[PDB]
Amino acid sequence: GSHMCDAFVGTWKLVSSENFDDYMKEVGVGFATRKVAGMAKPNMIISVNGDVITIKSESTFKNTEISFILGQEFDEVTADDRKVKSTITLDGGVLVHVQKWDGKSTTIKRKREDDKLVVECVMKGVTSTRVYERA
Ligand SMILES: CCc1nc(C(C)(C)C)c(-c2nnn[nH]2)c(-c2ccccc2)c1-c1ccccc1
Repeated sequence: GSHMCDAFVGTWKLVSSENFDDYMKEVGVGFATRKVAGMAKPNMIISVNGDVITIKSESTFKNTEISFILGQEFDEVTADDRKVKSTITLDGGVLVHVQKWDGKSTTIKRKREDDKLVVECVMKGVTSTRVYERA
């Protein structure tokens, strides 16, 4: 086993969000997509198979999935339709996901806190915090 498995693997459901509309504005998401996506209560399904980590997002708005190896950059087409270059690392027990596109950057951190998975999303000075619980 591993730290990664013990901490993050499982099925997680959104239970609270703060500042996500403002984070989405900063990223460039348009009005209609922000309103519909902001209603969603996604599940985040995290699994590990050898070196490969998969993070699946399921919702009423969009379903997507990424698979990756830590430290190894990959192309991601995000659900808000950005074509980004992503790298995900494990730094001090936190999964740190950086997305680069059009000379911009955003960082998404996933951390365990108590029985929750806390996701912090930062674009310029805007931070959104999304809290997920085990399904
Ligand atoms: C900005 C892009 C974005 N980023 C996230 C984070 C990784 C950063 C948190 C998520 C999200 N994924 N799981 N939970 N939340 C979603 C989202 C996923 C499904 C439903 C609603 C929101 C969106 C997003 C996707 C499509 C349109 C607009 C936003």
